[PDB]
Amino acid sequence: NEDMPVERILEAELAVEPYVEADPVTNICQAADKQLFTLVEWAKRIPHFSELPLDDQVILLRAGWNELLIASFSHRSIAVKDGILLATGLHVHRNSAHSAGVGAIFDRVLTELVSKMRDMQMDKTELGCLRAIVLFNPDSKGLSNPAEVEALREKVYASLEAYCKHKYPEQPGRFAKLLLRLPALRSIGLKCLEHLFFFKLIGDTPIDTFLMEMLEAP
Amino acid sequence: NEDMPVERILEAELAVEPYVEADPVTNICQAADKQLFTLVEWAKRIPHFSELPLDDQVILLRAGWNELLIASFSHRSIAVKDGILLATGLHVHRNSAHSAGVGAIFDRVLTELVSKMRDMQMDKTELGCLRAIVLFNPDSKGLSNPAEVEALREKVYASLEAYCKHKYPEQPGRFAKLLLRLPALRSIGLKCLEHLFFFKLIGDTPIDTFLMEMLEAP
Amino acid sequence: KHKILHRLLQ
Amino acid sequence: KHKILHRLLQ
Ligand SMILES: CCN(c1ccc(C(C)C)c(OCCOC)c1)c1ccc(C(=O)O)cn1
Ligand SMILES: CCN(c1ccc(C(C)C)c(OCCOC)c1)c1ccc(C(=O)O)cn1
Repeated sequence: NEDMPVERILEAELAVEPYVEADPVTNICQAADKQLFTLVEWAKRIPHFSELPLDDQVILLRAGWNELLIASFSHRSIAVKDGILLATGLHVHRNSAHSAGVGAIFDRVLTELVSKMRDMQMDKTELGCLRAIVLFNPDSKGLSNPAEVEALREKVYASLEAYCKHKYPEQPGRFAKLLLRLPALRSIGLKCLEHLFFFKLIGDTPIDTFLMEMLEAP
Repeated sequence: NEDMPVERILEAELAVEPYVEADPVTNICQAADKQLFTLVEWAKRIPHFSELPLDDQVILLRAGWNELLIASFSHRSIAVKDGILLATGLHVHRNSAHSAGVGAIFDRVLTELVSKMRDMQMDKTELGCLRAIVLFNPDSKGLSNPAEVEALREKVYASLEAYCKHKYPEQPGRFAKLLLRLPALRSIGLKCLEHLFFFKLIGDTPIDTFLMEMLEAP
Repeated sequence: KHKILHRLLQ
Repeated sequence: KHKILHRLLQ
């Protein structure tokens, strides 16, 4: 906990993350653009992120933003049963997502992420730590010092494990259960990106400036 | 270790897994088809897999075969520095993969999987356990009893953690380090599948019967 | 469907 | 490149 305190990761979550029914896809994309601004503020509050070279900060956020945002709105959505809660104060119902052509990815979000976060009562410290692990992705291409990012990831998951063992000692598998939602998060992030590139290609869905910038090459 | 013994998972690895330079992509696809047969024999040796309903065995293998095969040839390839070792006794050099148009996915395999398996000296018991975790994927769509598959996954990772704590007590982060290669494995599996569907579409690359069957809907 | 896989699982 | 992201990281 010493060089990567979970208390500071929780503080980062609480600092950035405080409904009416919502083309729902336009509303979803507007909320994503809004939350990219919030994501930069979140990352600056994660210990040692701001100490990396600027180029590496850019690389990590460009590599991770979609998984980072999906984890956040999925955890936010534990509070409803049949919908996703957008950061703009709008709810997207299952029926609304399906009627807009994005039912399959909606269903994956609810079945692989929201419902599983709810089932295990994943807390905000655990969410923040999983997000910090995603942020400190040492496989991100072009990093100036991948081993330094590897080291930061290791500090996060060591702190997370100690947190879980202290708060949930009756659940010895909890730490692994948390980490084992990251393959699903990766898949769902890739599928969301595929949709966004298609929306950009067809041109019938407004995409605001920061979301558009994240869809630039490379 | 009692209901999911690591000794039996290791035995499964050793039972199925015993070079000259290799269109390298045709050779790679031939080796994948060969290894799908071997994969069924491997899965039958993983404790309790054969006790699932036949329909669920089919679902788990159709959901996981590409990640399962990639993990195997990646670990096999620790023994060379600039290539992948195919199960057919053929080596595909970096230069050969790049000259055939599949350089980018080759590079991801070496940088995110082979080199990291080598760096941490991932052993065959750990490989087998990671593969068994992938096999027992409770998010696979259509399973008759997802909670039963969840339970089997939990037994594997509990056994893996106990194995790592006993054999590598000086490396407290080792268990998490193993699990945290699974997002990369998921990404690389999805990209391999994308290539295979394109090869099938263009029609200029022989694809043998079992590999072709895995590319059928759904 | 999945003719080869079913046969091999037998 | 990445004009908005760079400005916000400042
Ligand atoms: C990952 C970025 N993204 C986001 C962007 C586009 C889509 C399309 C596939 C519709 C999305 O699909 C989610 C499932 O829709 C059925 C989520 C969001 C959206 C909202 C918020 C938020 O409100 O916090 C954060 N990220
Ligand atoms: C996942 C199934 N697959 C496999 C199938 C197709 C490809 C194409 C993208 C070329 C592949 O690309 C690996 C990187 O190539 C540059 C790997 C294999 C291949 C061989 C073996 C084996 O020999 O054990 C197992 N699975």
